Amino acid sequence: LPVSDADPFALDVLQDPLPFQANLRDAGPVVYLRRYDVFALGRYEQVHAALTDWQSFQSAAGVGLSNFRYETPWRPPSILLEADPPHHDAPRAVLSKILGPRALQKLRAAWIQDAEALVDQLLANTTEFDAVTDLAAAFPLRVFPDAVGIPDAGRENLLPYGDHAFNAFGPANGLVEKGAPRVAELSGWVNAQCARDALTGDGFGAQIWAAADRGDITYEQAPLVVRSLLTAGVDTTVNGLAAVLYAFATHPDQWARLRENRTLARTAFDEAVRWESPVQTFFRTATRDTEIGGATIPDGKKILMFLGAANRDPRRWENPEVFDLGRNPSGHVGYGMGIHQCVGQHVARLESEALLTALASRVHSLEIAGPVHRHLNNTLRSWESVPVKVRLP
Ligand code: HEM
Ligand SMILES: COc1ccc(C(=O)O)cc1
Repeated sequence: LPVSDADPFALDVLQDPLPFQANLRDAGPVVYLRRYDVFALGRYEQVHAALTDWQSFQSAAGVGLSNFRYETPWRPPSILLEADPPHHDAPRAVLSKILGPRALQKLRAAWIQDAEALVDQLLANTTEFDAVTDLAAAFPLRVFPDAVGIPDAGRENLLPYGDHAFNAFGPANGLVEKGAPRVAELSGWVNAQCARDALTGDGFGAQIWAAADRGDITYEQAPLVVRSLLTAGVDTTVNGLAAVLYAFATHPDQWARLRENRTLARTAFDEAVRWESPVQTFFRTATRDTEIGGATIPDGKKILMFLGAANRDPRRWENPEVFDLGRNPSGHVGYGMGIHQCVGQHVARLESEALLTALASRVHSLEIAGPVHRHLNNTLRSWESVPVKVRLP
């Protein structure tokens, strides 16, 4: 069995994980990380197998490093992300209906419009700006908390709350331990936005509580289902949006292709999600001795699935390092796969469709205007700054 002292949460790897990914894939289907006592998977075949096989690889012992068999969770674990069937089934089906295609139809014209207002206002002021702060961060914060229906107070908690959650899936290293004094306040705030009386009458929050009225979920589940939205719903889309913007800023032919066919927006965003893989890793825990990639994972031990690695595995993807909207990215594991696969993907895509359409409407060409800067995180590939210069027609 290949065994390694590689630390996937070291600051150098988080800054640039592409060499670790390629070594993981090259070493074997399964690599034992001695540092953490887990089994790493980097190739698509095994990452796909592990994601779908919920019977062998459970989530309820936690999908971070931390094993809830023994360790105290930093918060009450997610009743979606960290629940197996049957407990998973009810809250899943509620979000699945609420965030599904049909349901989102009603928000499309609003979100297109908000995107056009954000872009018009930005462009009236500057032709050069940061795509992170001015676009990728700014647009989800305009539309998404409003669609959930939380109030305006404490909205500055959304990004740190998400950040901390994604960090907290990794080891108790400095990125988690620096977050840990501010947890109580961060948690205090989020719980407070999940109550029925904190939410507007019509948003996703409202609809979650309406599902509880019908007995789809309990009144005890209702706030934690809202909480999933406020953990997973913001940071991921910001980083997905910074990735596709960075890609278009770096790929003038691909930008022209979008401008020729605006219906390419959905597939543009999915290709960014494959190529960037905003969520890089998750854990599962083996329920039995299970054989994957030629290796036996003992009952009770954790696997580490490298989504980013699988999404650039050349066994599944031709020339994987390339961002190409010509590629069919369908089958990427950037949203996961099987019963836990991202229930917010219709939201992500509509966001990208709105923003991309607004941008392409006004912007002849786009380039990188300055150094790019990452924001380090144990689990989430985060962008801090993407300076861009746009040329108006
Ligand atoms: C680009 C954006 C996004 C990425 C890259 C992403 C990624 C993921 C991945 C990889 C999973 C699978 C978890 C696992 O298998 O253990 C997932 C699940 C989930 N995502 Fe997303 N996500 C994104 C956007 C969103 C949005 C906008 C929401 C808001 C609705 C959301 C809510 C969730 C929830 C609740 C789950 C857990 C579902 C379950 O366990 O059944 N995500 N996401
Ligand atoms: C993909 O990341 C997440 C993170 C948190 C949750 C949750 O809190 O429900 C779901 C998905």
